[PDB]
Amino acid sequence: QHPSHELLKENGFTQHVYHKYRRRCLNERKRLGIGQSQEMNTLFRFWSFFLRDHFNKKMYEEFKQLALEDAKEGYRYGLECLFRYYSYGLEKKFRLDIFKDFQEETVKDYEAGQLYGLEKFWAFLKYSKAKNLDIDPKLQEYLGKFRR
Repeated sequence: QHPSHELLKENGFTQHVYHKYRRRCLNERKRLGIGQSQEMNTLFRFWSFFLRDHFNKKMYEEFKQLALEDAKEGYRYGLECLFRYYSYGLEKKFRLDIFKDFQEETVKDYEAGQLYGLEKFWAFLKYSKAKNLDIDPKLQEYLGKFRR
């Protein structure tokens, strides 16, 4: 019934439903402020899941853009949703360009004093042939400090 639900259903995504829904969410974030819109939070979660099966560059880029913006103000749900999209999405369908973004956002997250991104990056890499790809050498040191 709520757009998030019917847009995620099988064969239930329509451009028309989605676009009104999106603007409503962005309007509410503008109206109420960063971190204060629960509707915004639902959009982050929608993007997180939907992009796994139905990638769209434009949607993906906004998702990332808004996530980083919110996180800079200390509101992290968006970025958390982003790291789950990277970690879970890449294990399902790997994409080189997205993997490079995952490395980029993980290093920044780590250098900002957080471990959420690094753990998600390790959870994916540990079990993937992606570990044999060219990894940011700084990220590789950060992953070294992950011994148990």
